[PDB]
Amino acid sequence: NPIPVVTVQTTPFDDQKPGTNGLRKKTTVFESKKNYLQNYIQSVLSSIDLRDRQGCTMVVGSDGRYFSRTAIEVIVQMAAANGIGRLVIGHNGILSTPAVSCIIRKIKAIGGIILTASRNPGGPNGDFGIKFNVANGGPAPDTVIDKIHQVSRTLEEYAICPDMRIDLSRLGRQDFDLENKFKPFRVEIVDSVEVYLNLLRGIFDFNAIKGLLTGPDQLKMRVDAMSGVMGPYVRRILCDELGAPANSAVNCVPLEDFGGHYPDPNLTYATGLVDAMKGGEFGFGAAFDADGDRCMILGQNAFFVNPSDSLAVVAANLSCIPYFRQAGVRGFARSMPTSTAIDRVAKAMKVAVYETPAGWRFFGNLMDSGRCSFCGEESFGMGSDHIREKDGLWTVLVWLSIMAARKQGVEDIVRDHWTKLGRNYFCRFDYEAIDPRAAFYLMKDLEAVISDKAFCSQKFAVGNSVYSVEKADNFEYIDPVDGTVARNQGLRIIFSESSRLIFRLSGGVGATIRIYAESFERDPERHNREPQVVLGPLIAIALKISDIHERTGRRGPTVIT
Ligand SMILES: [Ca+2]
Ligand code: NA
Repeated sequence: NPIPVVTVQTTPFDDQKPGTNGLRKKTTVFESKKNYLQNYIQSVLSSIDLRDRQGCTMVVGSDGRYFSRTAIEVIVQMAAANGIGRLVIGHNGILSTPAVSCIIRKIKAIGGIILTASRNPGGPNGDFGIKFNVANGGPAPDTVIDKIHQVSRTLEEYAICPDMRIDLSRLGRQDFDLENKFKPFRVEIVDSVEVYLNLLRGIFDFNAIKGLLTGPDQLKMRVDAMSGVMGPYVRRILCDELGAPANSAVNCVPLEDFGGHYPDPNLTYATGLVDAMKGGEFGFGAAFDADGDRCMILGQNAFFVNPSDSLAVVAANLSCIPYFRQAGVRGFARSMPTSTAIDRVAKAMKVAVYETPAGWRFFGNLMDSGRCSFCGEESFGMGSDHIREKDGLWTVLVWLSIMAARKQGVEDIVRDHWTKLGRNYFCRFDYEAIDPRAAFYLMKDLEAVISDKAFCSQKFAVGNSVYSVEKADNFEYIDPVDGTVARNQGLRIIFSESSRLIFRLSGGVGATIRIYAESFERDPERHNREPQVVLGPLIAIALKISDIHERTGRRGPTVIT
């Protein structure tokens, strides 16, 4: 009754370079470009050491987008033919990125494959992605990234078990006897929320949260899963377990196309939530991305909690959470483009702060060496060492726990925080799908100016606002664990007037330039100012000095947050 192992001849693709958040292509590429999915999967598998690959376990999940159930079928076939012993898969293929990280860590899997494009639309016309996480549970480190690219560039063949078929609909085991293999290749379809839920039980006070979402004084919340993966997570956790009304759950039926909407939590694409939070009926609002790792939070009347502020506010109030009461707090970390608001909190409560490059994987070594307990990014990301990924619902539960302890509302906390520590006005401009070449020459020409020998003695004037350059360079990071240096991680112009400008280049299939602007103000009276007025100038400096409009032929940013 054996299942044969078939080796297929193939020719390599040149574009299979995995980005900071996996390999993202239009669904057509994976679905029609022959041997494209197989080539990449085999590459991911070959990056695993040959010795360690035998009999090991991997976790597989998706956000439910179109082509996921087909990608998983190929994943189990190629996994079996490559010696993997067991695959843990989510019911119906549904497993959020935080849950995948939690499973990898619990059962001590060698890694996990996540089918998702995070903030990108899904469906036959939409996009598709493949993320690969390693043993510690976080995203693949740079070493693995290069290894995958190297293999993908030289792949001549791949192994697969085409005669293998799997049913995700019913939970349990599905043993397969492979040829020339004693132990049966196992496949475990597990509950999508159970293991992840039990992790949260040990972190938070579910009684405290349950009481806030219950009673005459109950909090009225609207949680928008955007028809992604987090639908069943909020329904089973927030509603069923924590007692929130059913109407609190919105767009919680995972759809292949996300109902035809973008799952990008922010003031631009989560308009469905902002409209309701503008009505004024709800005291708390939250939206998740497709895979459930990013999260936007809104107060009453659509009070926008800036993710950099969200990270600092939470840091300042971690005592409300049992997890950090017991284990304490060993350090904070933030990506470099994230505002220095957390730095304020840390210098106050005497805790270390690490300024890492953009990308959650750079948080792995800090947590694995006990140097960091809590971290986040301006990119709507936050998390702790309960796993090694950013966790959306963890952020909501964190905020609900701080609200039940403070006995206040969202805006009350944030403004109180501003009074005690000052406000870090912050915003980000995104220029998506711009010509990759122009984006490149824009960034090195700009670096050439930033790097000039006399640039630090330059002053920029917008009306009566003057910004004097203090230090500017191309960001560089030295890993404190292995001592490896990460370069070209974002240009920086630090002015000696409590302000920063950051320029970051990341990956039609074109480039994306993001411009971050930060300005700090001490006086609480000037904390009511409009961010557009505080940050308006800084951007004007950034636009003239970068000349991004003329260089890219764009008239405005694709997105503002
Ligand atoms: Ca994501
Ligand atoms: Na992502």
